[PDB]
Amino acid sequence: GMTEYKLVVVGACGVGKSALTIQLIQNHFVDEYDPTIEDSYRKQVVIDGETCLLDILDTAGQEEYSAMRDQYMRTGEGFLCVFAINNTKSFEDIHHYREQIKRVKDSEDVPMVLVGNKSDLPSRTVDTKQAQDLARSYGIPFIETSAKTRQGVDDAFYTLVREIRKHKE
Ligand SMILES: *CCC(=O)N1C[C@H](C)N(c2nc(OC[C@@]34CCCN3C[C@H](F)C4)nc3c(F)c(-c4ccc(F)c5sc(N)c(C#N)c45)c(C(F)(F)F)cc23)C[C@H]1C
Ligand SMILES: Nc1nc2c(ncn2[C@@H]2O[C@H](COP(=O)(O)OP(=O)(O)NP(=O)(O)O)[C@@H](O)[C@H]2O)c(=O)[nH]1
Ligand SMILES: [Mg+2]
Repeated sequence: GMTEYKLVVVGACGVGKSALTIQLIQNHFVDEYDPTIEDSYRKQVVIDGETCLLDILDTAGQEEYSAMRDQYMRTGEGFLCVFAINNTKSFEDIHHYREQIKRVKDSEDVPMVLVGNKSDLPSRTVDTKQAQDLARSYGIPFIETSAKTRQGVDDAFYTLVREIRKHKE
């Protein structure tokens, strides 16, 4: 029946992986409180007229390169690669996350979206243009989000579903 899309949210500590997921799942953002675990969350959404189910893994915990961890990530059909626009190191780590995705999926062509989060903040250190140019050289979409104001959140996840759909055809 209803198509399920397995999405994986990856990126450095503190960029807003959990805050983005919770906005989508529970429509809220509390400045003071944040998830502390890795977990996956299911939500039925309508995207371009298609009722579907998103199964979203919000990654956390420890970096680890075991066969078990690799195989878990390999079930992801699409990946949000998140950095924070006020955190240059988190932007510099994006190439590494992409490379691990391509390694476990064993493919040059994995549905992926680059997400620049915390667009509400004024202390910007990553120009929008530099992130656009990076996404263009990878050949993937780039979306600026604010998990605090919810700006661009649906766009990020829905765009990733659209990349998965193109891949399955
Ligand atoms: C904030 C929570 C936290 O402490 N985490 C640990 C680290 C930050 N996580 C994480 N880190 C990296 O790289 C970190 C770093 C710095 C030390 C050396 N190392 C390499 C670069 F220098 C950057 N990489 C992560 C991942 F690659 C992945 C991951 C993503 C996709 C994928 F297919 C696979 S397969 C596989 N095994 C791993 C791993 N590990 C990945 C992940 C993720 F959680 F699995 F997605 C985390 C990485 C983030 C969090 C957990
Ligand atoms: N202003 C602002 N703050 C944000 C935004 N998204 C997340 N934050 C803040 O940034 C911090 C980290 O958020 P969180 O969602 O825990 O990030 P994470 O990537 O899941 N961290 P971890 O990797 O440790 O699980 C929190 O204080 C959160 O309130 C955003 O769009 N705007
Ligand atoms: Mg988190």
